[PDB]
Amino acid sequence: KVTQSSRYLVKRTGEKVFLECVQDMDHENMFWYRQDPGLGLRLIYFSYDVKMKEKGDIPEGYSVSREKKERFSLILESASTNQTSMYLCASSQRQEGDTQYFGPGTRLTVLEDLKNVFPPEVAVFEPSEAEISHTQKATLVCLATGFYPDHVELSWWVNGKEVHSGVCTDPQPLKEQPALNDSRYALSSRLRVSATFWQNPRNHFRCQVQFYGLSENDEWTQDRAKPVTQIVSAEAWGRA
Amino acid sequence: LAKTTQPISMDSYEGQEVNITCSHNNIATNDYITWYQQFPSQGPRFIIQGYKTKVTNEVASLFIPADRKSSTLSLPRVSLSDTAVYYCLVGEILDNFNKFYFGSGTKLNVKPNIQNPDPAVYQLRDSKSSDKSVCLFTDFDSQTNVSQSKDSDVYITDKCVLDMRSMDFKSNSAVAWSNKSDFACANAFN
Repeated sequence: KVTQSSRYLVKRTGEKVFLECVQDMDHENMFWYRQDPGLGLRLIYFSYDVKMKEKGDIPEGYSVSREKKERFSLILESASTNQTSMYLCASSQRQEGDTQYFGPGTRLTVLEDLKNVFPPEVAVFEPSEAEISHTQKATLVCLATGFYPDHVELSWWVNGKEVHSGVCTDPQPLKEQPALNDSRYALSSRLRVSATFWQNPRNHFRCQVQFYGLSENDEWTQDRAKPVTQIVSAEAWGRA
Repeated sequence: LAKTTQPISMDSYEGQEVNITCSHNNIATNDYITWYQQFPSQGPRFIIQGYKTKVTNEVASLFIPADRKSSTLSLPRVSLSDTAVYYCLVGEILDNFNKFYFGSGTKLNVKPNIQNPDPAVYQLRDSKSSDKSVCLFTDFDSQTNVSQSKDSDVYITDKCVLDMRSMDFKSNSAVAWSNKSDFACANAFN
């Protein structure tokens, strides 16, 4: 198991940022990469053992520490917007160095300002009667709209339990204002069930959207609610 | 390491064999050929390694010609879940490992073979109030192209495949909506 300290991060330009990679397999080798569109997976820094470090292909702007064998820290002394990325760490045993086990990934978004951070609004659209009649299936659609940055995870819950069968969520969000640099985002998902299952008023359908936003240490001065990390949902009961 | 060259992207259908060729003409004596597989929203994972002879495991086969200047990853009867980036890496291994150069690899897409295409466009109303609606284009064959919106106030998603696994049923769809009421689902994907 390879752990990363955070799944999502929102940080301001100029702030000092830490990402931790942790493994308890006593692996000698640890690695930090970032992953960007069109540029693939690029090596930042690695470490062959405790207190050892060596620059990777793109070390500029980064530093690392390896005080303990289990932990490889990635350090951004002064975050910049170009460091917005997906960060992936890995580890490997010295005698099996080419077999790298990767962590789950950390999305870091660096912003000049927190003014434009927004949580999603969420809405569930009920299945078409025409679909029900024609196919005996029923597709619910969820829209998560108006969020910024692109930090959401959408899930479907039926009668309080998460479902995966019959679901498809867009891999990529759409920009609501494609010409604007800090455009808010939208994301859609579908849940398809049998028509008779939708037709039961005892069945509860929820589209649940986890947003990774601000924390208690971030300041907020606007009248609108502070866009903290939060879960926003919309729901429908079945209908006859 | 030796430099590797592979296609940027590849398309396929569920159920077929997929073959990805990697070129590495400066490979040296002590180099091995390694492939990694990276699923969406995950880091890469090791899947196969070879030297000169054919290797087969649960995930793939690796074919290596006699001159070792290229190699081919063969993925069996691919599933939708095999949509992933595949990386070809050539270099020294084990205790002599130095570093990988992942590059961008090959983006493999896997399409479903829709058994009974039944294309239709539906309109769905908001559960909260039928003030808002969305359009759903669904059940079309996998060669159907869904175009992005040329209009800034209209939103059209890429196609998405859902799997109703208990019914052995898969379907394509795309969603479209607009911040205007006059928006007609009839022409939305047209």
